[PDB]
Amino acid sequence: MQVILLDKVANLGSLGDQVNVKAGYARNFLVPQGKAVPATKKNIEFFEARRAELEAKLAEVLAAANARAEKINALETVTIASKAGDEGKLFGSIGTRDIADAVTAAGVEVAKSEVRLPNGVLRTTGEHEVSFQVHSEVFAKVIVNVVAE
Amino acid sequence: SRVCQVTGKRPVTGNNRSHALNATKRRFLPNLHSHRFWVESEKRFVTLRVSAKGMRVIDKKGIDTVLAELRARGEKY
RNA sequence: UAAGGUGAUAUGAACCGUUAUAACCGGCGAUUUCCGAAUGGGGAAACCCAGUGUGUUUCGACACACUAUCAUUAACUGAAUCCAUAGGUUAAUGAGGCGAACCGGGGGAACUGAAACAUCUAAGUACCCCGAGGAAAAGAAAUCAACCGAGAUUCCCCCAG
RNA sequence: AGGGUGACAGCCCCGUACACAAAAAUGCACAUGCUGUGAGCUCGAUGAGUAGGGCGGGACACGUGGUAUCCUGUCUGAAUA
RNA sequence: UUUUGUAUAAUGGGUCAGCGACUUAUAUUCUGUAGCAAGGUUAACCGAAUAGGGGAGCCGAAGGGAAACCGAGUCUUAACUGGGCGUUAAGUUGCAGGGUAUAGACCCGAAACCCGGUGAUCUAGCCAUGGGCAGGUUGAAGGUUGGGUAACACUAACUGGAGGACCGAACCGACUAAUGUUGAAAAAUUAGCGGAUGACUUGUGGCUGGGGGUGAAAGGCCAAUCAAACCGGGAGAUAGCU
RNA sequence: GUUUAUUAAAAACACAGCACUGUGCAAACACGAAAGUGGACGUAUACGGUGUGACGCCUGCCCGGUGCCGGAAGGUUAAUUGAUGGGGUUAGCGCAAGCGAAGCUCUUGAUCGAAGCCCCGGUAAACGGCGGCCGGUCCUAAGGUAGCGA
RNA sequence: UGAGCCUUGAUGUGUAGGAUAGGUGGGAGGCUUUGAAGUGUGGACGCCAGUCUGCAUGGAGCCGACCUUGAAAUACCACCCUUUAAUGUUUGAUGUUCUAACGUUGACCCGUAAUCCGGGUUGCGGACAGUGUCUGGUGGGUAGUUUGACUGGGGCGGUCU
RNA sequence: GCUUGACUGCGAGCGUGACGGCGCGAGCAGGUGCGAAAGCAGGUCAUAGUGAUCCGGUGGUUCUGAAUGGAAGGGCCAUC
Repeated sequence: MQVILLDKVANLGSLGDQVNVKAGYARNFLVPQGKAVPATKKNIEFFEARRAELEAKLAEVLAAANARAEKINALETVTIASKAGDEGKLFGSIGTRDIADAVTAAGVEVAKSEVRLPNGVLRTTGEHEVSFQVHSEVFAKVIVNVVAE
Repeated sequence: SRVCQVTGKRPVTGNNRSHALNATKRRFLPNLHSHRFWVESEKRFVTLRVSAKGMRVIDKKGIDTVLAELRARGEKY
């Protein structure tokens, strides 16, 4: 499936390129998010005019964390914080993601999400990561300098 | 019923033919899958029971054109 | 149109009429209980039980009208959920059912024949199902022909067992 | 023509040939209205998950054979005067 | 009628009356007859319609060869003195008839196969909700007065009232015999017989449907029908048989 | 207790008990083109299937065959894929028998390719089997033990 | 962990020799301060002669017609043939991770005074499971059938040209 | 001893079969072997040693070749 990239993707291209992406990836990830759009001739003929707004305004305001899946883990952000927690094992606490941050205030601004709500878990025997999470148990349990720092 | 809402593919009757050319009636069913398509014109997920060929048709045409055809045909989605 | 009539069994009674509302015939109207697609809800068909709105009343109760489902359009309304959407209420329009054959489509046997029998036949027949019309279907060549030409579909006769 | 009349009726009766008839409703033709559908010439354009293909079936008189053409359940998939 | 053979003790018929079985359509071959004759004849269709038009076609006057092809000849063969098949026989179109072919094909007659519906008012199982079981026996557990151990074991009386317990009516069944067998009755009567508080029985309603159900299992039962119900259809199935 | 309503009531069926086996729950299994439903509003002390059939003594030996179960070096093996070869067509060259690029095309079928089968082990309250010979020995998977017996 | 491939880095011992000559053009000097030549040395290769490579310091020079040689310079440039290193890169494979397809007969919210269904939030699984087409095996669970004749009845035996 | 007549096309005329077929055959054309020659030779003293049709494989044959030229396929001949 040929698609033109509206934003930067990891290993496909950057800011406009007819990339041959697998149909499942395009259908389920790139187009449902604001990453790409298929090139059915007319679409690129509109893209060649849209590039003035896209490559400058949208590019400046948001060019990373297109789906907050891999950019959060790669481009470390929101490391500085003040809330500690209980003993070093985050569980159900959103904490702080916006306030007390400097890098995430200029142009491109990646973001994070919440964690598993309290129904079986508590402040011992495990931990959570301050980042986007779909899995909450098998997900990576790397320290984020927020659980105890 | 096993009907693709994009293409209208139904089950179709034919023959299982043995090596002795024994013909026993059978059905060819389509490759139906219930899929949630992200429609941008309404910022929504629309569920449709679509074959793989119908999914290729959606990928080519655009979900807007396919849904326009569906609502011109009826087909409450 | 009429000198005779009130259907027949089917007599009788009481009447109607005889120059034109007796009767009879044709056109157009009105009435058209209840069940039945039955449609206010239910039900063991022709029954049981209601709601809302007007209008009467002797204060006992009465009469009429509306009140189904679904589809389409609109209007208001509107969750999880901010905008929205699903959804809810209302209003107009339409459908539902029955019917012999013919018609198009979705499914689809077996007996039987083959001197058994399985490919084949029977036969896309019987039968079931959906849908339309007075007809239906098809229809104006991405068709044939043969270096000459024909010129949409449909039907009959040959070609030809 | 036919049918009745106490047996078999052209002239007994009802009819038949033929010539006539509608207050009212309605069909058919012309003429003839209202609304609404839009002729002609010139430029163009001129039907893609489609034709075609692998696999499995089916319809073609044709049972896959050396088997053209047609439909498509599955997987693919052009040119475009 | 059927047979080698029938008075046959082999089949069929109680009698009368009425009905009851070689047909129709289209092809094709032969025979008779009629018309025309190297020609014969139209089909559909038109048509004021059994006329007339319509020769599209069909058969015939030429055969041989697988065929191209040749032609009163041709094929076979390198080629025939040969050999095969033809040249020396009028055909065609109706009408009548005899055969044959497709159709039900002289008539009646299966067991059975398939399709679509009707049936759990009988019965088999289950489900819900009600009901029934005279009377009389035996006398478990347990419990109190005793006999007994340092305390459990334990042995009698009284109490108690268990059990797919016992005898036996209602009720449910059906082991034996007789009767009856064109019955009183398409399964019963009489005399005896099993169970009879349970795995019981019974009323009302409901559910399971035919290659299916249900079955404490007999191929049992599913409306007097069951190794595949009944009704209607394919259907005049097929019948080398009577 | 049940059973062939209507020629068989029994030694037949069922049964409490026992054994094997499957089933981790959206259970196995069953009725169902499916949705769903029972199992079961149960959870291995449960549920299904199969066999035997209170209770007492017991229940011997054989895994060679069929079945099931487990594991595997290797062999063969489908769809799919399509290496190489062969043939038709024609551009051309041919004083010509003939040769013959590219494209399209018919045919062949190198390579990849799972289970299964071949092979190894277990299992008999799985289907089943359970000797001769001469007064030690052949064969087998093992050679009928206990008990009973016209 | 394998292969094709734009392109470029490495591969070219009849021997003549200053010793490691695929080849045709173009040409008489290429590189060296985004560093030459000299040394240790990195794993590659090797015919037992070095080619080409990373880095350390390095700081003004190695490399022709050379005379020979069937061939005259890796002096520059370009297509290209034997061989051989790598990646952007295309699919093959094993593995691990992930989430966004897809599952949930987990929890909570809403439609909604509803163990259905749907939407939503969240968790758990996760490209597995499962479904469509195609395919090998198994498959009396089910179905359709076949299983001869002669014959001193039939069967068993015999026979059949 | 020499040889390939275990030949090719035909075949008057017969015999035996319901038929499908089977069998014997002088003689003609071509070419050949043996014999000086006349002549003999179309397998073996004779009679058993066999399997129709359909489908298909191989060699030959420009007979046909679905617009035309090929080719595929089909026919004819030999044969499995």
